[PDB]
Order: sequence, then C-alpha cells, then structure tokens
Amino acid sequence: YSSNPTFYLGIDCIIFGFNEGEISLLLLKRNFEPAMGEWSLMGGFVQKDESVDDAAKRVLAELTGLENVYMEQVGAFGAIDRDPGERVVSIAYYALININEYDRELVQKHNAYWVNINELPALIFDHPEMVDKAREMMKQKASVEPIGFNLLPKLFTLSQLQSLYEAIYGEPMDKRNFRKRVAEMDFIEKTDKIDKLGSKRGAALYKFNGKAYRKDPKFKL
Amino acid sequence: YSSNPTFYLGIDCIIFGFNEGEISLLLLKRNFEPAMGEWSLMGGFVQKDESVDDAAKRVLAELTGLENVYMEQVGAFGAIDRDPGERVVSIAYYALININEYDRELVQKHNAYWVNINELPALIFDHPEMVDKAREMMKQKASVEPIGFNLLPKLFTLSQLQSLYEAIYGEPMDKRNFRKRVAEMDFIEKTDKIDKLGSKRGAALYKFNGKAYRKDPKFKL
Repeated sequence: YSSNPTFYLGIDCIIFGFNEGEISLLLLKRNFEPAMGEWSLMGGFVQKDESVDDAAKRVLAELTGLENVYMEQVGAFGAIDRDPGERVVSIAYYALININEYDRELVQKHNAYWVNINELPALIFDHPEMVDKAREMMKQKASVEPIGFNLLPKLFTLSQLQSLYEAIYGEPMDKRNFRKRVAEMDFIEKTDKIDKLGSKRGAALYKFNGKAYRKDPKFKL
Repeated sequence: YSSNPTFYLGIDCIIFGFNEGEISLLLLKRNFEPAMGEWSLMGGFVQKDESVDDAAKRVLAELTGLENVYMEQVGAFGAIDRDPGERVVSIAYYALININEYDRELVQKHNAYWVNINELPALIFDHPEMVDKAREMMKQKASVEPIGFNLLPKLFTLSQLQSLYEAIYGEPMDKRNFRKRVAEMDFIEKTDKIDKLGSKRGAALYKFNGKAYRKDPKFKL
C-alpha cells in the first residue's frame, strides 16, 4: 500500500431535469478558480469520513438541497492532465431530479443555471466526455427500467411522459403505440385527477407506483 | 483542492475467459498480505505517471503479458472499510481475453488460477460485488456489441460461438434460430478452414472482421 501515491478524489454531478419538452442539465458558471467564468458540472471532493457514494450525495445536496435522489455512478475519469491544477481523479455521477423541487437559493449561491442538453456551452476539462457517457447510460437504462419517472412530478400526463421519452431519444414516437404500451403497464396507474394547464385546458394524470412495479418488474418503453 | 484529503487509488481486474462451455475468471490465491491465502481479483495501484486507464492496462499486462486487450471500466468502489488496511478507493475494470493466449509463467508467479464464474470461491473485500456488476455489464453489452469475439480465438466454430452465448446468459438457445441469425451477419464470415478436434471430428470455422462490422455496425445476438 505504502509505496504508492495518493490522489485528490473528485466528485462531479451530471444533473438531469425535464421541462416543457427538453432535457436540461444544471451547470455552474464558476464564481471561483480555476477556470473562472467558464461552465462546469457541480463538483466536490471525497472526504476521509465518507464513502464515494456518500460524497456524491453530499455534493448534490450542497447545490440542490435534495436527498434520496436517484443517482448512478458514471465512472472514474483519470487522465493525468484532465485538471491542469493538481492531479485529480474524478468520479462522475449522474442524477435524475424533479425540476420543480430543488432549492432555488442554493442554486443561486453556486451561480448555477439549467441549460438544454442539446445546446450546451463549452464545458471545462473532461466534463463534455462525462456528459456524453452519462447520456448514453441514461438512454440505455431508461429503455428497460422506470428511472425516467424521477424526472417527472408524482402526477404526470401521458403527453408529458411521451414528450420526456422523445427528448431522451431525440426521436418522435408514434402516439398510438405509445399510449397502448402504457395501458399494458399496471404500475402506471390512471388517477381521477387532472392537470390544469391554464383555465381552458386539462389532461388526465397518472402515477407510477414502485410497489406494483417491484412485484412485477417488467418495463419496456 | 488543498483542504481535501488524498487517497490510495486501487486497480482491480475482473479477467474473463471462455473454454469448453464455461466462463471463467482468472483469480489469485494471494501469496502476500493482507488476507493471505484468500482469493481475489488481480490488483494494483494507480501511479503518478499514468492515467487510470493506463494503470488498468499495466496491471493486466503484469499478470497476463497481454496488450491491446478489450477492457471496460466497471466502477469506483469506495466504501470506507472496503479494505481494512488503509483506505483504498479501487477502480474495477473487466477484461475479455483469449484463454489460449496469455503468459503462463506470469500467471504462475502470481499464483493465479482460472475458476468457473458460477463456482467461485469466497472473494475478499468487495470483490464479489465488483464481479457481480461486471457480469451484468458484460451481459448487457454482449447482446448489442460484438465484444464476445474477444473471448474466442480468431477462428471459431458456430458450435463454440453458441456455447459462448449460452454461458454468458445461463440459458440454452434454439440452435436453428441462432445459426440463421449468424448467417444474416456479413461480418461473421465463413472460411474454408476446419477445426480438427481430434482425428475423427471437424467443424467449419468462421471469423469476425471488424472492418465489415465498423462499416455497417448492426449486431444483435
């Protein structure tokens, strides 16, 4: 153990949200050094008293004030010169949150903004490569697991769910087949509530229950 | 950067091979401390002069003498007490090699043995959890990419290819549909060579060319 070097261990969060048709990431225009004024993911460092997963949770809560967040580890990024300051190996995670539900004041302190995932600014270091990989993993996984519902409020319309999925895959779906495919899922249940987008339009709301899903975990959408 | 701790950065390789129907891992019965006499993955440590990926390659070559090996990063394992000695965060990779082709002498020095992935001994620390995750990733990926061919010699029979796939999924396939599905792949080409398993039996040999695959990269098996 002792003849080997030690490394600063970074945490970087790719924070996904969904709103009005598009998938956005929560990014920081850095107040601080290095690369001041440039865009980046939310970052921190693993501490001696916490696991790497717990560091991810802390860093995310620091920005958002959110806990019990769906998170996935993306990977350990460890090119020698990835960060020009000192050597840092960073573990990237992605997170899927409800965009109506984070802590606005914390976001303001970090000087963070939501940006459309298809219209991102240049990001520092190897952050573009972290985003690319997290996207692929998320697309891969959201086609066989119900992880997408973390991006939606507890109650959602089918129009929104469809729109979510079109945004995830950058491709429009057949409305007919989609609606059917959802009706065949018992754990996506139709409620007797409606979304009132303005005085003159409504739409039926659904909810996902993970009890019904976990008793029969079949998902493909 | 400087107010944060630094960590020993481990490398752990899950080394997959394929032979006579079954998938095996190359494991070490440790000559050395800690946990002497117990079974583990092949490990090392990231050095100051190498990227994390390059450390993975080195550690694997140390045991096998192999280079240009198909490898995938599995993840950063960072529970505080994962390794009871000092704190180590370890990056697990998996590797897919041709079992006829490694360096026997290096394997002997490390006191490593091939073991059936379904009949593994107890492994130390969080190595079981690394193996579990690498298996899932490998199964997931080998169903949509031609990564399986790294586990086979350059020339293979369809009987072997089938057998490989049955072992990957722990499930027998329909011989008929399988054979057809392969005929529909131009990049799996039939040669005029035969495997001579003993004096009295042969079978037609095929090869994968990644040129033909990369020009039209469609794979599902």
